[PDB]
Amino acid sequence: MKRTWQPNRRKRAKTHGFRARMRTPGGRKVLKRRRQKGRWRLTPAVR
Amino acid sequence: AVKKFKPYTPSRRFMTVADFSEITKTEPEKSLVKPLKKTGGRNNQGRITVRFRGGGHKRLYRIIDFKRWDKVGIPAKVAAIEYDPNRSARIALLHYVDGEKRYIIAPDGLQVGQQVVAGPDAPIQVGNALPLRFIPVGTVVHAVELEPKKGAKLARAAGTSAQIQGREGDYVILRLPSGELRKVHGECYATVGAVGNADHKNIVLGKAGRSRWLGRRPHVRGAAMNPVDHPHGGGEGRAPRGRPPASPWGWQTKGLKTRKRRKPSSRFIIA
RNA sequence: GUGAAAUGCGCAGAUACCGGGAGGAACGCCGAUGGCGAAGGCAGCCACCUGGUCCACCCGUGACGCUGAGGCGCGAAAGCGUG
RNA sequence: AGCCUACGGGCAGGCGCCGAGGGUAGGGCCCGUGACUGGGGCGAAGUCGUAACAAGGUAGCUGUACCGGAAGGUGCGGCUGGA
RNA sequence: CGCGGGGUGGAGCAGCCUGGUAGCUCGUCGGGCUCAUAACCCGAAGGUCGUCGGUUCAAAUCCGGCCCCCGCAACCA
RNA sequence: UGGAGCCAUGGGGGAAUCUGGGCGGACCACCGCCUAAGGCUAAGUACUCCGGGUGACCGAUAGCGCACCAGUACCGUGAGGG
RNA sequence: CUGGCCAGGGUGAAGCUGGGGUGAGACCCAGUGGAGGCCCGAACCGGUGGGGGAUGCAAACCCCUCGGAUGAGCUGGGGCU
RNA sequence: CUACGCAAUGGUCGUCAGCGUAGGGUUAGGCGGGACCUAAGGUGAAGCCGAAAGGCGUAGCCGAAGGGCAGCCGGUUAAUAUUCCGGCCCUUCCCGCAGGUGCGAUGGGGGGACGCUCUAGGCUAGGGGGACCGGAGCCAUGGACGAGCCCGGCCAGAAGCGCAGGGUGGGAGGUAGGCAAAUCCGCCUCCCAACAAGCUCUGCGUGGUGGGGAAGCCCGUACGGGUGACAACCCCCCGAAGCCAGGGAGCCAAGAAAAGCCUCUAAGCACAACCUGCGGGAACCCGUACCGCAAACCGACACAGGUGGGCGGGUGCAAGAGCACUCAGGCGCGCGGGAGAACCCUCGCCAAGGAACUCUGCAAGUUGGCCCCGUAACUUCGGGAGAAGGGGUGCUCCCUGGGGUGAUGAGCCCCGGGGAGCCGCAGUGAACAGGCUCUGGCGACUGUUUACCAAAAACACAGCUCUCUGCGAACUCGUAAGAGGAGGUAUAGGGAGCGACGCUUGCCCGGUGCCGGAAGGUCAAGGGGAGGGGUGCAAGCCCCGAACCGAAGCCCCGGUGAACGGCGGCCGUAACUAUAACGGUCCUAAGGUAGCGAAAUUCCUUGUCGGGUAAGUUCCGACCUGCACGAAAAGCGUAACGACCGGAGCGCUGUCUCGGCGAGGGACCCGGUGAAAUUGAACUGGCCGUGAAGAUGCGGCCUACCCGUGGCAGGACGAAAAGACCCCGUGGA
RNA sequence: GGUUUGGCACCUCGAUGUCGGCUCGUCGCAUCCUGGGGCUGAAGAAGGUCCCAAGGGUUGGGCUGUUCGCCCAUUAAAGCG
Ligand SMILES: [Mg+2]
Ligand SMILES: [Mg+2]
Ligand SMILES: [Mg+2]
Ligand SMILES: [Mg+2]
Ligand SMILES: [Mg+2]
Ligand SMILES: [Mg+2]
Ligand SMILES: [Mg+2]
Ligand SMILES: [Mg+2]
Ligand SMILES: [Mg+2]
Ligand SMILES: [Mg+2]
Ligand SMILES: [Mg+2]
Ligand SMILES: [Mg+2]
Ligand SMILES: [Mg+2]
Ligand SMILES: [Mg+2]
Ligand SMILES: [Mg+2]
Ligand SMILES: [Mg+2]
Ligand SMILES: [Mg+2]
Ligand SMILES: [Mg+2]
Ligand SMILES: [Mg+2]
Ligand SMILES: [Mg+2]
Ligand SMILES: [Mg+2]
Ligand SMILES: [Mg+2]
Ligand SMILES: [Mg+2]
Ligand SMILES: [Mg+2]
Ligand SMILES: [Mg+2]
Ligand SMILES: [Mg+2]
Ligand SMILES: [Mg+2]
Ligand SMILES: [Mg+2]
Ligand SMILES: [Mg+2]
Ligand SMILES: [Mg+2]
Ligand SMILES: [Mg+2]
Ligand SMILES: [Mg+2]
Ligand SMILES: [Mg+2]
Ligand SMILES: [Mg+2]
Ligand SMILES: [Mg+2]
Ligand SMILES: [Mg+2]
Ligand SMILES: [Mg+2]
Ligand SMILES: [Mg+2]
Ligand SMILES: [Mg+2]
Ligand SMILES: [Mg+2]
Ligand SMILES: [Mg+2]
Ligand SMILES: [Mg+2]
Ligand SMILES: [Mg+2]
Ligand SMILES: [Mg+2]
Ligand SMILES: [Mg+2]
Ligand SMILES: [Mg+2]
Ligand SMILES: [Mg+2]
Ligand SMILES: [Mg+2]
Ligand SMILES: [Mg+2]
Ligand SMILES: [Mg+2]
Ligand SMILES: [Mg+2]
Ligand SMILES: [Mg+2]
Ligand SMILES: [Mg+2]
Ligand SMILES: [Mg+2]
Ligand SMILES: [Mg+2]
Ligand SMILES: [Mg+2]
Ligand SMILES: [Mg+2]
Ligand SMILES: [Mg+2]
Ligand SMILES: [Mg+2]
Ligand SMILES: [Mg+2]
Ligand SMILES: [Mg+2]
Ligand SMILES: [Mg+2]
Ligand SMILES: [Mg+2]
Ligand SMILES: [Mg+2]
Ligand SMILES: [Mg+2]
Ligand SMILES: [Mg+2]
Ligand SMILES: [Mg+2]
Ligand SMILES: [Mg+2]
Ligand SMILES: [Mg+2]
Ligand SMILES: [Mg+2]
Ligand SMILES: [Mg+2]
Ligand SMILES: [Mg+2]
Ligand SMILES: [Mg+2]
Ligand SMILES: [Mg+2]
Ligand SMILES: [Mg+2]
Ligand SMILES: [Mg+2]
Ligand SMILES: [Mg+2]
Ligand SMILES: [Mg+2]
Ligand SMILES: [Mg+2]
Ligand SMILES: [Mg+2]
Ligand SMILES: [Mg+2]
Ligand SMILES: [Mg+2]
Ligand SMILES: [Mg+2]
Ligand SMILES: [Mg+2]
Ligand SMILES: [Mg+2]
Ligand SMILES: [Mg+2]
Ligand SMILES: [Mg+2]
Ligand SMILES: [Mg+2]
Ligand SMILES: [Mg+2]
Ligand SMILES: [Mg+2]
Ligand SMILES: [Mg+2]
Ligand SMILES: [Mg+2]
Ligand SMILES: [Mg+2]
Ligand SMILES: [Mg+2]
Ligand SMILES: [Mg+2]
Ligand SMILES: [Mg+2]
Ligand SMILES: [Mg+2]
Ligand SMILES: [Mg+2]
Ligand SMILES: [Mg+2]
Ligand SMILES: [Mg+2]
Ligand SMILES: [Mg+2]
Ligand SMILES: [Mg+2]
Ligand SMILES: [Mg+2]
Ligand SMILES: [Mg+2]
Ligand SMILES: [Mg+2]
Ligand SMILES: [Mg+2]
Ligand SMILES: [Mg+2]
Ligand SMILES: [Mg+2]
Ligand SMILES: [Mg+2]
Ligand SMILES: [Mg+2]
Ligand SMILES: [Mg+2]
Ligand SMILES: [Mg+2]
Ligand SMILES: [Mg+2]
Ligand SMILES: [Mg+2]
Ligand SMILES: [Mg+2]
Ligand SMILES: [Mg+2]
Ligand SMILES: [Mg+2]
Ligand SMILES: [Mg+2]
Ligand SMILES: [Mg+2]
Ligand SMILES: [Mg+2]
Ligand SMILES: [Mg+2]
Ligand SMILES: [Mg+2]
Ligand SMILES: [Mg+2]
Ligand SMILES: [Mg+2]
Ligand SMILES: [Mg+2]
Ligand SMILES: [Mg+2]
Ligand SMILES: [Mg+2]
Ligand SMILES: [Mg+2]
Ligand SMILES: [Mg+2]
Ligand SMILES: [Mg+2]
Ligand SMILES: [Mg+2]
Ligand SMILES: [Mg+2]
Ligand SMILES: [Mg+2]
Ligand SMILES: [Mg+2]
Ligand SMILES: [Mg+2]
Ligand SMILES: [Mg+2]
Ligand SMILES: [Mg+2]
Ligand SMILES: [Mg+2]
Ligand SMILES: [Mg+2]
Ligand SMILES: [Mg+2]
Ligand SMILES: [Mg+2]
Ligand SMILES: [Mg+2]
Ligand SMILES: [Mg+2]
Ligand SMILES: [Mg+2]
Ligand SMILES: [Mg+2]
Ligand SMILES: [Mg+2]
Ligand SMILES: [Mg+2]
Ligand SMILES: [Mg+2]
Ligand SMILES: [Mg+2]
Ligand SMILES: [Mg+2]
Ligand SMILES: [Mg+2]
Ligand SMILES: [Mg+2]
Ligand SMILES: [Mg+2]
Ligand SMILES: [Mg+2]
Ligand SMILES: [Mg+2]
Ligand SMILES: [Mg+2]
Ligand SMILES: [Mg+2]
Ligand SMILES: [Mg+2]
Ligand SMILES: [Mg+2]
Ligand SMILES: [Mg+2]
Ligand SMILES: [Mg+2]
Repeated sequence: MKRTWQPNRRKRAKTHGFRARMRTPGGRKVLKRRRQKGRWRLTPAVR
Repeated sequence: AVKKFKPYTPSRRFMTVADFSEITKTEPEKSLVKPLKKTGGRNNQGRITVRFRGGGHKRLYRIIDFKRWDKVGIPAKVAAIEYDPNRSARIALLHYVDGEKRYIIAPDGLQVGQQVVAGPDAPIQVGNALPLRFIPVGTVVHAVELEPKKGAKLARAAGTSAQIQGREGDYVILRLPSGELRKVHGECYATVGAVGNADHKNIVLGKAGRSRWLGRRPHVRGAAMNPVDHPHGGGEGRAPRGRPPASPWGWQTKGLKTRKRRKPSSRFIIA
């Protein structure tokens, strides 16, 4: 039956995207954690 | 009159509709004034703040003139009476000689071709508007203002109307639709006559939808919910409140008066 | 308030009196063994729409009349439905 | 395919329509009977009150309406077959 | 059977806790009023206080034992 | 909350300029301390991404999660896990 | 907020039109018409009963059967809590 | 896509591949996005709010499967094509020339611009015929040289033409309005014109002309290449849900915005400028492979699941996107080969019986389409109705009535009516395809729900009542600003209960709640200070502190039931007996009315009678000592409706007496690949008995050669899950 | 005796599935039939009661989830554990 994951590029960018992370102070901190941790992607990879 | 239906289907055995002869000559609104994109949505910034709203036929908003002192002395011919999805009452589209057109909440009796105007001078005949003070005590009027120059706010629902009881200073005494006796400023405008389409109270929606077409979602009873949801909720197998009728929010709902006690707005009421 | 009482109302200021206001129903005297209507029934005053009926003149039609199963309408009060 | 023929034809025979009646199904009218139940009639003994007839001790009566152990009471209008 | 209320003239209730006093309405008996019965009026009689014991100077009354009456509760498998 | 002063102050009231005014644990009186409602000021102190030096520190299931192309593979929508 | 979708049948409301009827009416006939959380039934939505499956094809599935199917209908995309 | 490959990936194999290595491959002014518009919403100048972070928010800006905008038919590649090429046809910008005109906005107006259902007239897409046109060929196996059989008879196309439609009155005056600036809109007044014409804008046909063009045969790995003919390219018929489109009619629930685009004028500028022509130039950025109901997407997998839009041919069947077969096209599901056990699944048939099965006809059967007769109680007159129950149904020939298109006549399609007759067991001959009835309970009804054990009598529902709310409404969200309510205004909005409709909905304001009461009682801070204290030589500075004045709340007084709620006990009494209309007494705030009643409620209980059965703890009808109905947590009914729960019949059955046979997929044998939970170790028998009281493992006795394979499930207190019950914990929620 | 209702709380709560039916049984005898037998208030036929003896038998339905009962129709009997 219909599962949870229903891929949608626009949806993903708008939601977890870098620009989005940057607006909210919470999102900013995400980036801060990820960078400080040394992640190779601060944001979900999408094209 | 209210149209009735032979029961060729249940729900349509009780369903009754309005008598649309009144409106006639004009179905499509005035692309001029009227045309105003109306916003739907049953709630504010996020959360819903009025339960059970939503759905219901698309709806365009007719922009009516609730303050007639705009064009004092300038008369207008009642061009037509048309349907309006945003209110119980019907509306009358009128062309002023001025050339300008507006929408007035169509009073009972008013007819096409008939002429109307608003001002102190104005003749006391159904359709004209004048500051209450210049209106014969006793006559019935609708679309009344509460405070001068603030717009009509009283008696506008289909078939409603207020009556002038008497004067007393710069104030005139009105008996509002609810039966309340309130002192209203003499300068407040009011248009002579009663609202109209008074058969409105006589329509029987008929089915469960219809109620839906009017954008009214189903209303679920308290006792039917669970303790978390409502004070009446809970209890094994059907039950009686548990004392004393309350709302989902905790306040009593059978009798408890609610208007602000110390509101200055009193000292002007008596009913 | 009654036969007499009590219930009840009233010192939170009633009853009794004056002034103002709201509202609903009914129309005192005239008024009668009176009038009108087919019956039920109809009473302040004003206007509008309207039925019946009586008198006078012998003008006109020329038996065109009477009753009336059924049908149709009206029909006190109480009662019923929507407001 | 039979039998007779005066070789046209007739007869037996075969097929079909109709058909007494039998069958299935669903209706109409009438009769009988049924746990229990409604009201009725008559009662030489019971229980309860007293509604009505004399202002019958609240004039009676009446259509209707609500109520009451019961008769009945009360409201609305009506009658006189009461004053 | 486990908690608790209850048996008082013929009927129905007081009196018991704050032990020495049996009260109330009805009924029953006597007498009036009426022609007579009710109704009304006047006057009386009637109670082992369920039962056997216990405390006390004295027990309907306070304490226990069964005898009956009424009301709760008899849950989770 | 105590006998509750001292320091700060949201509300109300509301002075004085050295005969001024605060404090010395309620409050008075003595005796004494100090000058509120403007501001700045090294050093001694803290920490360790980074560089170096040591180690009765580990020695590839230990030591950092990672000695190795590891915050990777992979998992999760995601934060995150790893 | 903005788009899309719903085979084919069936029943035959109101209105009209004509006739009848009456003082006028109400009303009554046909014909026309094509209403409805109407009927049967695909797509589409659903999940009634039974069987199967139970280290499954499947962390809810398959077959048969069944409900809705112009509506309080189903559905894509864009949003909000 | 291609060339090399096969370790691994592929549930087997593998030379193959969606796999490995490598090289190619995606071409646009017109297709889709962006150098256009606005929707919800987001963001956000001003502005408001907030301890910080941050929350609001007019304009503006962003934001699209919506609006707007110029490409059709063919040809080529191993792999792209409305993109390259060919033919035909367009769009913007810039410049120049000519001819026109008050040109000119971010502003004004118009327009864009709109629902649902049903629909007219024309077309087109698409499809079926043809004696006609063009074709290679073919007469087999008894017959046919035949109007034979077989294959194909189109596409695109500017101007101009026609055929259908769509939009729209033309004038001249005034003018308080369009936040007047207007020659434009808008209103008035009056010559003209009118179920039009004219002017425009679409669609369709035609059009110079340009493409395409089979079956079969020959070559051929692949993919296709000549063939093919100078191919023909015509006539009828059916015909859209698509086009003309902004068409028409009806209806109530009353159906986006903005730009492009017309037009009006403002500043400005008129040697500007726009407008129409005609030339010559200029025209960017991103996407374009391939998969795309699936082995390439979401499901850990090449997973029987899930995934939006369009096309989706033919014959037949009443119709159809249904069903059966079938084109084009695509597939045979990435383990096979044998056997012919039990048993399992899915499937077919069955003597006699026909529910006896069983909790239950669960399951399966029966019935099934269409046409025609013909249909009951009851009813809210719609319905119940497909009630029931019957008959017809194929093929052949004769006769005959209407329609559409043609032309009134011919073929071609579309509905019919009447006669004769033929063959089978059977004519909706296969596939799709209701079993029916009677009678109860609940709920009025369509609808909604526990995604994944409940679809219901639960929720919702129209409708009824109560109650709050006079508008900066009440109420909800928020610290606030603000927002919803509502651009609504008591015929409205919130809250509550009941739950279509019919007939109704009694009595009790003692207690609780809410409503009303300018008096009293009590009552905090604060006001007030009689009077008292600590200190000082003191003036003083400090403390406590009674009277009395002091809100709401509570007390108190009164109301209120579709407010929370409640609605009696014991004795006696009437011709046999029963029973008690009546009476007595205690108590209460008042003692349950109508109507129902062993009920979705009745313990005793399978109550007692009736009914239905041969037999009936259920069911239906009654009675009423209702453990423990009862009026809006409604009461009693009710046509219709229901995959709801009960009881009966008829029909028919493998449910059953009672089982038998047959089929296919497994099971079994061979070849290939090859798991799992579980597992103290094992050399793991029966009976009595013993033992922590249920022993393969102790005792005694008995039985027993070693090892497997197909089967069955009594035991290993078999597996699984640190029992969901129970108690415990001074555990949790 | 160990089939009822219990009492006790000994193994089992890191699980010993708890009524009824169906299927398949097997055993006990305190025997329901059938076979032997003694008394009898046993004339006969039919019974009563006790003794021996399970070898084999020990029906089909209505009702209820029922076990059990009651009932219909039979039977040699419609046994209890
Ligand atoms: Mg996943
Ligand atoms: Mg997207
Ligand atoms: Mg890197
Ligand atoms: Mg917002
Ligand atoms: Mg509700
Ligand atoms: Mg619930
Ligand atoms: Mg509450
Ligand atoms: Mg609560
Ligand atoms: Mg209950
Ligand atoms: Mg409750
Ligand atoms: Mg007169
Ligand atoms: Mg004459
Ligand atoms: Mg009358
Ligand atoms: Mg009356
Ligand atoms: Mg009444
Ligand atoms: Mg009335
Ligand atoms: Mg016959
Ligand atoms: Mg009878
Ligand atoms: Mg009798
Ligand atoms: Mg009397
Ligand atoms: Mg009398
Ligand atoms: Mg009397
Ligand atoms: Mg009367
Ligand atoms: Mg009375
Ligand atoms: Mg009277
Ligand atoms: Mg006594
Ligand atoms: Mg006496
Ligand atoms: Mg006497
Ligand atoms: Mg419990
Ligand atoms: Mg301060
Ligand atoms: Mg201060
Ligand atoms: Mg100085
Ligand atoms: Mg200080
Ligand atoms: Mg100080
Ligand atoms: Mg000090
Ligand atoms: Mg100090
Ligand atoms: Mg100091
Ligand atoms: Mg300083
Ligand atoms: Mg300083
Ligand atoms: Mg500093
Ligand atoms: Mg510093
Ligand atoms: Mg350091
Ligand atoms: Mg390590
Ligand atoms: Mg090592
Ligand atoms: Mg993942
Ligand atoms: Mg990932
Ligand atoms: Mg009609
Ligand atoms: Mg329907
Ligand atoms: Mg259907
Ligand atoms: Mg489709
Ligand atoms: Mg779906
Ligand atoms: Mg669902
Ligand atoms: Mg499905
Ligand atoms: Mg299912
Ligand atoms: Mg289910
Ligand atoms: Mg299943
Ligand atoms: Mg199953
Ligand atoms: Mg199984
Ligand atoms: Mg079906
Ligand atoms: Mg279906
Ligand atoms: Mg959607
Ligand atoms: Mg989305
Ligand atoms: Mg190769
Ligand atoms: Mg392999
Ligand atoms: Mg490759
Ligand atoms: Mg650029
Ligand atoms: Mg843009
Ligand atoms: Mg924009
Ligand atoms: Mg916006
Ligand atoms: Mg914001
Ligand atoms: Mg904005
Ligand atoms: Mg777009
Ligand atoms: Mg577009
Ligand atoms: Mg390709
Ligand atoms: Mg080209
Ligand atoms: Mg111009
Ligand atoms: Mg506009
Ligand atoms: Mg031959
Ligand atoms: Mg053809
Ligand atoms: Mg052409
Ligand atoms: Mg059409
Ligand atoms: Mg714009
Ligand atoms: Mg492609
Ligand atoms: Mg699929
Ligand atoms: Mg598809
Ligand atoms: Mg596969
Ligand atoms: Mg798949
Ligand atoms: Mg789909
Ligand atoms: Mg067809
Ligand atoms: Mg068909
Ligand atoms: Mg099919
Ligand atoms: Mg093929
Ligand atoms: Mg058989
Ligand atoms: Mg047979
Ligand atoms: Mg049979
Ligand atoms: Mg049976
Ligand atoms: Mg049985
Ligand atoms: Mg079945
Ligand atoms: Mg039915
Ligand atoms: Mg044939
Ligand atoms: Mg045609
Ligand atoms: Mg069929
Ligand atoms: Mg059918
Ligand atoms: Mg029942
Ligand atoms: Mg329902
Ligand atoms: Mg579920
Ligand atoms: Mg259902
Ligand atoms: Mg109702
Ligand atoms: Mg606040
Ligand atoms: Mg609004
Ligand atoms: Mg409401
Ligand atoms: Mg309301
Ligand atoms: Mg309810
Ligand atoms: Mg009563
Ligand atoms: Mg009260
Ligand atoms: Mg009360
Ligand atoms: Mg009271
Ligand atoms: Mg109060
Ligand atoms: Mg004080
Ligand atoms: Mg002193
Ligand atoms: Mg007070
Ligand atoms: Mg006696
Ligand atoms: Mg006697
Ligand atoms: Mg007697
Ligand atoms: Mg009761
Ligand atoms: Mg009763
Ligand atoms: Mg019974
Ligand atoms: Mg009960
Ligand atoms: Mg019972
Ligand atoms: Mg029972
Ligand atoms: Mg019987
Ligand atoms: Mg039976
Ligand atoms: Mg019986
Ligand atoms: Mg049965
Ligand atoms: Mg019954
Ligand atoms: Mg109840
Ligand atoms: Mg009540
Ligand atoms: Mg109630
Ligand atoms: Mg109900
Ligand atoms: Mg009922
Ligand atoms: Mg349903
Ligand atoms: Mg159902
Ligand atoms: Mg049934
Ligand atoms: Mg087989
Ligand atoms: Mg093998
Ligand atoms: Mg043992
Ligand atoms: Mg050993
Ligand atoms: Mg042993
Ligand atoms: Mg074995
Ligand atoms: Mg097995
Ligand atoms: Mg086992
Ligand atoms: Mg186990
Ligand atoms: Mg445990
Ligand atoms: Mg919690
Ligand atoms: Mg035992
Ligand atoms: Mg035991
Ligand atoms: Mg012990
Ligand atoms: Mg256990
Ligand atoms: Mg274990
Ligand atoms: Mg023996
Ligand atoms: Mg013998």
